Amino acid sequence: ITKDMLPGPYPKTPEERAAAAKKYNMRVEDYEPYPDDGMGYGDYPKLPDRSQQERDPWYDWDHPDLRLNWGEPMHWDLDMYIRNRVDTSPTPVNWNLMCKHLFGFVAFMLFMFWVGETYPTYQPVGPKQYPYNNLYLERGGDPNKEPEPVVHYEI
Amino acid sequence: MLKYIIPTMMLMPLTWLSKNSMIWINTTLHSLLISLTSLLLLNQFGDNSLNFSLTFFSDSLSTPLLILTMWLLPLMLMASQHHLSKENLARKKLFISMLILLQLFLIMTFTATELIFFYIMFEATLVPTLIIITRWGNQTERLNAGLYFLFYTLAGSLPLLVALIYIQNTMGSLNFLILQYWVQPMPNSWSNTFMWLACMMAFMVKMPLYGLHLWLPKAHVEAPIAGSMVLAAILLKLGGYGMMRITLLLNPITDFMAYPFIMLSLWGMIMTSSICLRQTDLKSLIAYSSVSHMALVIVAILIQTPWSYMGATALMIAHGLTSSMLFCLANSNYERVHSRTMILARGLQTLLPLMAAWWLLASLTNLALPPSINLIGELFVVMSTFSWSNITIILMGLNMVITALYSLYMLITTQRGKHTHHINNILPSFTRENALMSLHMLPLLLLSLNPKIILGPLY
Amino acid sequence: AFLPSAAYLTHQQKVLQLYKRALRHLESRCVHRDKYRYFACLLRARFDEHKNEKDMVKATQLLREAEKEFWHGQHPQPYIFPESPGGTSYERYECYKVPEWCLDDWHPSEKAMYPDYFAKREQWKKLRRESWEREVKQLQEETPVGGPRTEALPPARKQGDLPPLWWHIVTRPRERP
Amino acid sequence: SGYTPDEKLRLQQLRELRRRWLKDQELSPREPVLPPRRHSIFAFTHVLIPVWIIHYYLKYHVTTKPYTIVEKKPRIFPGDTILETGEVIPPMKEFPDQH
Amino acid sequence: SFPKYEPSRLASLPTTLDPAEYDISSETRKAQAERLAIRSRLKREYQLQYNDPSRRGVVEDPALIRWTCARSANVYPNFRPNTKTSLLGALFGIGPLIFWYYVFKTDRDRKEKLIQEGKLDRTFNISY
Amino acid sequence: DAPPLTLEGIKDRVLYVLKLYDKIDPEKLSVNSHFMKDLGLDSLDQVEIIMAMEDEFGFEIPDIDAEKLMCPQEIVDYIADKKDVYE
Amino acid sequence: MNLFSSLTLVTLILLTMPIAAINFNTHKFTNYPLYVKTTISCAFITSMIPTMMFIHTGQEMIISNWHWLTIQTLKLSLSFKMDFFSMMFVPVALFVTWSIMEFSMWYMHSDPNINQFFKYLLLFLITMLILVTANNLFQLFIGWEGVGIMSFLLIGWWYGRTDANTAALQAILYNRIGDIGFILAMAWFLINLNTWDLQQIFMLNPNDSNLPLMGLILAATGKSAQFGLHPWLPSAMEGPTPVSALLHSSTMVVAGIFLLIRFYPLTENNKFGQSIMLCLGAMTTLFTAMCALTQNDIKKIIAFSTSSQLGLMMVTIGINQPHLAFLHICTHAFFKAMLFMCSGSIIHSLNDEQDIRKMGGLFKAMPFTTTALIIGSLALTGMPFLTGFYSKDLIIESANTSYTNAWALLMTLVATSFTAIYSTRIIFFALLGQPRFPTLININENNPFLINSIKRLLIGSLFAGFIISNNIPPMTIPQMTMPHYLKMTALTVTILGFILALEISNTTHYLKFNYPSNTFKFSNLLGYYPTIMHRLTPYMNLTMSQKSASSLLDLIWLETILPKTISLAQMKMSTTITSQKGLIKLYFLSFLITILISTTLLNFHE
Ligand SMILES: CCCCCCCCCCCCCCCCCC(=O)OC[C@H](COP(=O)([O-])OCC[N+](C)(C)C)OC(=O)CCCCCCCCCCCCCCCCC
Ligand SMILES: CCCCCCCCCCCCCCCCCC(=O)OC[C@H](COP(=O)([O-])OCC[N+](C)(C)C)OC(=O)CCCCCCCCCCCCCCCCC
Ligand SMILES: CCCCCCCCCCCCCCCCCC(=O)OC[C@H](COP(=O)(O)OCCN)OC(=O)CCCCCCCCCCCCCCCCC
Repeated sequence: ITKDMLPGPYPKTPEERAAAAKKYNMRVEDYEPYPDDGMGYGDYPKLPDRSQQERDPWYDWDHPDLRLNWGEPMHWDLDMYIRNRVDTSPTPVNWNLMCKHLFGFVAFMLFMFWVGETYPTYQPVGPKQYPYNNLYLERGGDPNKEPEPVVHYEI
Repeated sequence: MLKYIIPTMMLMPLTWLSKNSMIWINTTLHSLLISLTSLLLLNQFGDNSLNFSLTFFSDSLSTPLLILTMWLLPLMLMASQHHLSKENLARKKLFISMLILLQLFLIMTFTATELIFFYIMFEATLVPTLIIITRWGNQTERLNAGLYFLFYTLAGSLPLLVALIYIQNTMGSLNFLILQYWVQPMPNSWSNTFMWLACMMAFMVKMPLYGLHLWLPKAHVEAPIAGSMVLAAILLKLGGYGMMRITLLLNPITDFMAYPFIMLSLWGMIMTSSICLRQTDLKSLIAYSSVSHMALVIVAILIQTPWSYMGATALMIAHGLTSSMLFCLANSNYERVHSRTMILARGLQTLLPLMAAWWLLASLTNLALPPSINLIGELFVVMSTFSWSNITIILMGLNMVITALYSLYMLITTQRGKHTHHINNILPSFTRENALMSLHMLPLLLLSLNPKIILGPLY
Repeated sequence: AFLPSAAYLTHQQKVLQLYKRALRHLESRCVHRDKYRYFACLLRARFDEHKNEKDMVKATQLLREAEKEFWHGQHPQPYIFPESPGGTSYERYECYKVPEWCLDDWHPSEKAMYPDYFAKREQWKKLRRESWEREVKQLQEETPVGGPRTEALPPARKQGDLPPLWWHIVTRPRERP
Repeated sequence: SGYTPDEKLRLQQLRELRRRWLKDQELSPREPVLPPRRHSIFAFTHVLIPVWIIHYYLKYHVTTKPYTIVEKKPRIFPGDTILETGEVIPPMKEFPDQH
Repeated sequence: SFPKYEPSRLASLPTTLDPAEYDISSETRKAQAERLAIRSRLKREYQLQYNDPSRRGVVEDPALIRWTCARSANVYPNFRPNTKTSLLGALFGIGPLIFWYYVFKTDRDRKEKLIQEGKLDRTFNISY
Repeated sequence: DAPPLTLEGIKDRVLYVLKLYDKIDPEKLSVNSHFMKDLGLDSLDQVEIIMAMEDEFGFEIPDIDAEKLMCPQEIVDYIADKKDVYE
Repeated sequence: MNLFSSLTLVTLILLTMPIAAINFNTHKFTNYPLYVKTTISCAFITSMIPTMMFIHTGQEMIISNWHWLTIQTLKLSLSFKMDFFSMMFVPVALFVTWSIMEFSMWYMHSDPNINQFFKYLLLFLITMLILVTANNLFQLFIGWEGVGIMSFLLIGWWYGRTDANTAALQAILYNRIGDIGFILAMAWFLINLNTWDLQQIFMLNPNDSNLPLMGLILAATGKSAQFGLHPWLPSAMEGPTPVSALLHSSTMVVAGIFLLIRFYPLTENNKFGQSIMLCLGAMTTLFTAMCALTQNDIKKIIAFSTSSQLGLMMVTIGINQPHLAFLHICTHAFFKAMLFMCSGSIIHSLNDEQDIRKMGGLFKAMPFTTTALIIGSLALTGMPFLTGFYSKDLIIESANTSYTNAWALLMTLVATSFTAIYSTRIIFFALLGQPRFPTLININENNPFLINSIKRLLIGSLFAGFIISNNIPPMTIPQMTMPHYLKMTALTVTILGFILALEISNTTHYLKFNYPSNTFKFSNLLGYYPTIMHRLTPYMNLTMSQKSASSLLDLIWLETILPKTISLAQMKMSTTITSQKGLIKLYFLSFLITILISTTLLNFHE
């Protein structure tokens, strides 16, 4: 290794841009560095931000699990775009439509649960009746006091 | 405490008079004998500490740390003898001598009854580690790591010396047994505010606090394996021992001066665990995990409740053992593939199955699988912080989720998947590496049967 | 798209790949054999209606609208073969595919259990190390100046020598180790 | 179209070498060269011995300490008879029959 | 017609719906040939280092070392303090700290005020 | 489970499937008969043939290898290589 | 008393013996899976005796054998609880895992690591029996984490497969959110009630118990895969079929329902927690049945089916019928495990094909698995006087005649119809019709292990509901007075679902083609929940991990404020100090200026 193969600062002239494009093993026209806003990227190339799941699975990659080739420029977030992590493959339905459909379903279910809580179901029966002052002593009331007598009549 | 100091300094003529091929055998044998001897400190009483002399004492907090240090030394001797194979004999003896000297300073640090003697030993521990890192480290930036580590520690610790001398002049003594009975309330003023800052910042740097932790992913990374083991396992706990000893003098000003560091360390562990989620280096990932666990210990010490103190000392011992084992496993991978990148060598379970089992056990203890003492310490700290406030349960639950995430990410990346095609020097595991892993694992699993000997002085 | 030996995909290749994808997805929608046969014949008639078109821009627009039509009417989850990528048993046996260089680290006590196999392994390794210099010399003079243009390798031109870069694609592990 | 003649030749030679390598993976009849190395014992070694050990441990070390095996008191119905006291629990009242 | 597939950040446009795929112009063919040439040259280098019988080690990948050095040891040399960096640092560094400080301070003040009046039920609380 | 395969069984099964095709006269095809030239078939016929052989053997042949399978002998050799037979 | 506790503890010790047997072994074990199977059968008998004792008398005990730790007032001991739930669940789990291990002896026969597979299965069983017999919350948490870790190790059994690793990590993540809930509940119990043992919790009986109940509800949501944290259960089909059939069908996934069952004195006095549980259960059962309606993988269909059944269990917990919920657990284990076993048999006979679009014509080709599949689907749908009739109809009868949420009852009934629909969808597409599988046929089911395991679970799914429901004591008052239409609601709803799906399949058989609708894509793509969540939340978390924490804060700004600025300041001061020109005249002029400043401006001569 050497210090002229490592990444460097943002290229300004087209000469150092061409030198950097040759360094990262990519064409000069396809080489785009990150914008120079001071975030700290340097001249590292801005690859198109796609997960490894979108790669061709039938190609003979040097690293088959990662779908990565030896010497190829490695993406800045490759450890995030692995097949064990965030996927960016196209979906059969547009993303906005899935978002609105799922949100509408959840909101409608919550609203109808609230409505059903407001107006519950029951049966045409009175309260259940228990003997011995609604089971006063069994429910943990102290015996030294005397409760108000709960009297249940026949019907 | 002279019955442990004298064999430790007698290890020095043992390593300086041995043969050219028998230095490792002799040093490992006699250090293991002294480690067996260190169990006599367990004569602890429910009311009084074990006070040996005017200068030395050992209560139930310093005893687990002492036993951990004296057990950790032969592990470092076994670990560090493969990458020093081709070294000059005099340099090998100098390396073993620095390890012996560091163990001597560490066992004199935990037993110091006087606070200024504790300070002197606690800053005498700087020189052997700095020399080890900057001499036997493998990289270019080991010098920068040593500079960062040294200057963070000294800039944090000089006001501690000034404040300790002030306490000596004002109270009349720095003896810890006297100061338990002669202590006075510390009122609310600016003078006492800067007293609290001066007494606390040294141990906040050494632990480390979030925001003062910038020296750790350098010193833990550019060090050799023995240096990384002694930095993760013992040296971070000097700050914990210091805050446990020094909080006695800082009441009742701690109850409002501890708020900013509680917010720094509660939010800091989330940040460091998230950093662990996106680390390309294995050693740096282990170092940031150490930062998160020591942030947990910082919060536990700062809220100053009995459950928090027991959880803090148990978590300190457990994290020392776990971090030492993880650094050893990462070092074995580094010796195999000569690179610290986590994505390079993959799928090693098909090649190294028992090492994969050791990796699984270390990862399981990292994420606090019950009933390990990791989970006991973490659980007790969680209970005490819930007693402190209720939204701490939200923060602790988030931290636990991310901790499990990055531990299993470590395991799945390194051990599982398809192996690397072009790497063909994956030798079978030696008996030495397996013995090192088992000597890290078996005490950690055995301590779950009798966890009462690591629960501090207020068990 | 991504090809080892070619830099692009031809028009006919795109049409054939679209035809195969559309027929597979139609089989997924039409799970019964007779129904799939009927609708496959209808799709084949649709593909054969515009077979003889010489306008390149019109054929390109027909291909583009056919791809749009396929994307509107694809199955949410089509039928994937068990070993095909995305399948249920895809890359299942990768944990058992131990590479052959691990046999060089075996102890001699367990190497004595297979004497004839290790003798054959030794003569295979002797053949490989004898043929390596010849095959790299063949590859050196066949690459044009400026690097290779594609990834295809040449065969062995003369008698006696093996094709260049043959070891790791002959000694690859079996599908069911 | 199909393969080029060079692709065909390379595929043929690689297939021949692959088939020879796969043939060489077979096992000789003498391989592997292995080195020279009570019907109901499961009901005894795996049940009876642990039952003896556990009964010993529970009888003489667990039931000795207080409140180790707390057992729910038995359910008592009218008409029963207590073992320890010998008393007879009185039967319940007459039923006001409806069916 | 059919509803047009709108791409998103987490759902890319398919390669069969891209209008730039069907381009046949000679500049794109030259670009694809150049990319294939670069890929084939790198693959030839890798396979030459890979199939060597006398090699026992690691075929070092300069792209991986480049990636790790860019991820780790270039951020501060290529950092310039400007409005964006300082704004993001103040938002993500002292924002959550202040927010959590005020939340915890308010909660503990409310609890400590309720305790001293004897309004908080602490009947069986003897563990802390 | 999983009975083994041989070149004779592979060739017999592939010739069975190609013999059940209505567009091929069964008394004319052989193991090395071409598709476009010797049998007079279109490219779509080749695609449908390849899909039929995929359905017969239960594994998928990728397109970049499917375009080059032009006679039954190459189909036999491709299946033999992919399934590692005569070991 | 001396036989009860001895037999329970020796059942546990008997289960833990083969782990030590395989750990202390040097040579290759002589038929180790047979040893584990024999051990589990003996343990099933040994645990079957104390349940007979409990059925005879009602004897429930608590054995606090080993004192472990004393943290000030709190005291942790190795305490086991023999009550109604432990005695009614341990033999059911042992029976099911006996059948599962015989099926595993057939299924994983060609695996080179079959011993490790059986060791992992035994470890899961040990951790689950630790869970169900636990007394304090610490032992319960130990069992919780043990079954979670064993689920992680067993889902990713084929560790060279990436999707297994993703599924295992996803299951771990959802279970860790459940762990957040469990930790909150345990912390509240310690702080407010000063105990972790359940007896003191039930004795003190808090009234303001909303917060620990929401903690337990969150934990059961995480473990039992209710709505919000559901998709790990259908994602967990990447493992081997016996792993699914035990863990993700009958034993591991009912741990959340079991945890909410154990705390029924707390939930019986809280209407808020009851309403929350009822709503969550109804949402889970209808959403998962609607997702199951249009799936094509058979194992995914059964995973969605058992998630719907768990939602029904949460519903019957929410209507204050916890003993019916436990009866439904014990009922559902048998036929769900045997349905999974028969699906695994169909998968194995067709060369690892899990798609129902490549099946059919197996009614006469595999008659025993066909018979078992029909019996299991009938028992699942609620055929009268099978095992499912004795729990599911009582759940519906109690749900109808109660003070209930209207909407929750409505979606419960619709989900019952959907269960009927997907059951006959499985039966239609997997058995009836013409063959669709590849040409070469190696169909065989003549192995004694597979036949015997399916036979045992078939006898269980025929008679176990009757035996259990006639043997358990009455712990509540059964509601048996209701109008005619409420009594016939479950049967009519299931019959309507059967008719609807028969018509759906007949319309499928026609020669017509229609473009898919938005309802079909909503049901087939799992309601767009995983495709949105698993792409959105990891993206945000990992981008925040790198762009904010890893780079902006500690690699840029925390490095900027303290060390770098100080270093630059000292460098600049050093360059200003040492830049003297080496002239004596300037030095002496500076001396004169110093003397003048000290004499006049600073007054050092005063
Ligand atoms: C790692 C980097 C961070 C390191 C942070 C270190 C701690 C930060 C605060 C340290 C303050 C200095 C030591 C104070 C010791 C106080 C002892 C005492 O008796 O206090 C009461 C005494 C009170 O005076 P007294 O005790 O003599 O008077 C008697 C008491 N009264 C007042 C009632 C009559 O406090 C002081 O004398 C002044 C204390 C404040 C000092 C302010 C100057 C220093 C500012 C901070 C510098 C931090 C390091 C900077 C460099 C970093 C690296 C480049
Ligand atoms: C392999 C062959 C071995 C030898 C075979 C032949 C002999 C076999 C033994 C025959 C019987 C011997 C006498 C009876 C046994 C000893 C009796 C006795 O007094 O024992 C002392 C005591 C009994 O308890 P104790 O109450 O007396 O004292 C407890 C100790 N202190 C007070 C310090 C806490 O200890 C034991 O019995 C230890 C063995 C326990 C067995 C179960 C261990 C489980 C480990 C789990 C770890 C993690 C738990 C996490 C959860 C905890 C709860 C929340
Ligand atoms: C009763 C109350 C109910 C409440 C419900 C609502 C609240 C909870 C809402 C859901 C939160 C969790 C779900 C979202 C994150 C899921 C991450 C995950 O596991 O994704 C799975 C994905 C792989 O799976 P998939 O992509 O489906 O694979 C198909 C084939 N490739 O795997 C990956 O992509 C790997 C990703 C690894 C890194 C994950 C980073 C994100 C972690 C987020 C943790 C959030 C914790 C919040 C705790 C709050 C506590 C108060």
